[PDB]
Amino acid sequence: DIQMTQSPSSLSASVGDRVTITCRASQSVSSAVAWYQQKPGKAPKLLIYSASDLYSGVPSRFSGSRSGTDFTLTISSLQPEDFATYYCQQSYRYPITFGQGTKVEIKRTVAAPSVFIFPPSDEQLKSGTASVVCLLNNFYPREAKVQWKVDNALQSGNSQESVTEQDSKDSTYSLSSTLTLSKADYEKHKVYACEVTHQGLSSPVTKSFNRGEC
Amino acid sequence: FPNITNLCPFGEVFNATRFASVYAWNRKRISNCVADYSVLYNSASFSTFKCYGVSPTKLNDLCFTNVYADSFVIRGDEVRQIAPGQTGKIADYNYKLPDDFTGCVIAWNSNNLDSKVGGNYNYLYRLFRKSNLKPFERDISTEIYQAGSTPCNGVEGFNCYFPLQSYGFQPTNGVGYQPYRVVVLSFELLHAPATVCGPK
Amino acid sequence: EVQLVESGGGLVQPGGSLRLSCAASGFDLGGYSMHWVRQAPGKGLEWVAGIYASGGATAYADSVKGRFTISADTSKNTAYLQMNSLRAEDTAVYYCARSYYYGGFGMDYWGQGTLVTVSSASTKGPSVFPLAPSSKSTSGGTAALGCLVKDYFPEPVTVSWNSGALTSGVHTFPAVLQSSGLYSLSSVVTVPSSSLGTQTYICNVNHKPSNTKVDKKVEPKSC
Ligand SMILES: *[C@@H]1O[C@H](CO)[C@@H](O)[C@H](O)[C@H]1NC(C)=O
Repeated sequence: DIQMTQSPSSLSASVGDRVTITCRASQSVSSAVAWYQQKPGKAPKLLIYSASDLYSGVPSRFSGSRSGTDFTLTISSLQPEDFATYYCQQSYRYPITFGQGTKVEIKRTVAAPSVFIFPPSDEQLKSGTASVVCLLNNFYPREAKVQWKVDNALQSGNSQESVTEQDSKDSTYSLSSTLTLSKADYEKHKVYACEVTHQGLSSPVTKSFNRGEC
Repeated sequence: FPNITNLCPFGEVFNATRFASVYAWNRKRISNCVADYSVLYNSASFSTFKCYGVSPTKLNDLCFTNVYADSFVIRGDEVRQIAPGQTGKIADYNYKLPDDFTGCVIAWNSNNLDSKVGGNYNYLYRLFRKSNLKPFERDISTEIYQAGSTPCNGVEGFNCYFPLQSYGFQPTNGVGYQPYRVVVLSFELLHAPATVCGPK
Repeated sequence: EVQLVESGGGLVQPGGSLRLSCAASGFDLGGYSMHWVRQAPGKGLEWVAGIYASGGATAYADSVKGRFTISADTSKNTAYLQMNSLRAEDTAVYYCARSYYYGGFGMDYWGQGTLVTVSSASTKGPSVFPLAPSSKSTSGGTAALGCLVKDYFPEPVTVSWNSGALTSGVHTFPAVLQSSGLYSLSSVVTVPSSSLGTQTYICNVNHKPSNTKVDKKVEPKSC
């Protein structure tokens, strides 16, 4: 019952860079470590096995190393296809255990979010629930904060957000925060605002709208 | 100097019919003889011919106390490990060269000789070992390796692995996974009569 | 061409049972060990069970010991994972893979995976609502618009813009699990403010599990 501690949790680097990922095992595992690559929505693909053995049909840039109980995966030069998540796995003592995961993201210059606010459709109001959406797309880095303000009063416990993956061509993230609440409670206030705090922003943006106006 | 002119049995080793598995590398002593090393390099039929501690270029002028020809079979990707101060399953668990290694390392592909339709499983390598190998050490044990906390009692299964595993020498394999035959010439120079020499 | 294909995934209520199948081609199960590796949404990989096809020896992870049962058939050349007394924690993508020997080696080939959802919720069709572009949208700037899918429980959903015509500047966010137990996601696209009145934009949503396909057009409010 061995534990594989993987570092770094996340990593941002540029194309052509040389990358290093480390996995330390709780006990000695001889040389029974393997390294896998996974892209979104796809099975993991085997890269390295028994610590330092290349798999057939795998770019020679990928290399594997073992120093005692420390194991290392090295990329000589990065390529646009190499951006993905990487796991380490041990097959020494069962149950076999994977690593927490290392995400590799393409570095990009700071970009500010294009922020938009979408009021609830009337079709939805017919059913009895109102969904207010806030979009902030094409920004980098991933870190961002969305705060819902209703008549200048923070709303907590009813907002849910989802983040996209880096764009194929933009290399930028996009975020969607939806605030759902009953028609009865929606008609209770008049101002609905989405305050956005980002790294690439001098001051928080605040896109808002008023119920009963267009 | 030797004082006797007897060609050394290098053919016995390179042109040997079958080669040993790397975990149980074979070692042929060589003494009381003379041989032309430069004939080998000149042949140029080999794929790796790397020497450490001595110039390969026609260096028969030298006389050594004894010579050691170590022969075995591995994969191509693994030939890089048959050198001083290298790590890998082979250099750790099968055949280690000392860091102060003075000798030569010769390797050539043998896909025609050592492949068989459907795979050749005669050539093994050691996969599990508690400690790394000391230089020029040989381990032929077959004791079941116990990875778990529980004992194995000499039975194969999970956490209870047979230490030696077979190369998949498929004829249709990539070059990195094709068998390669390796011979390591170690030159034991000591304070003793020089029983091996160069020509003349 | 070695190939591994999963099957038998679906939707089951908590406490139920489901049997996943893994058919192998291009190689004989003998001498190999088949494994089941699951991945919960947006989380790491977790090993579950494994079996040496030849001898029949089995091994399970502590988290599902006793509930699950792994088996294999050498004439059919396939491997099975019976999952009983399922829990919501078990909801994940289940892959089958192979390794050489009882251990020490990696997983050569993985199946494409099969989704298993464990929820008391029943399979519902999605409700589609418009997200119209703001009337006060800068002319030089580009106004944004979209579609919102709410209250569909079986996770697989597909979305397209104008039957596949708009493949640029589109962002389709991943779904989120609501307190109700139903999923809800939204897709959006950025287009030039000028072509708002001229062009017509349609969101096409498909929900294969409930067999619900619909389309909805997006237009400004004007009011
Ligand atoms: C092996 O045989 C070939 C052909 O007879 C010869 O060229 C080569 O020198 C031999 N090897 C040795 C080590 O003598």
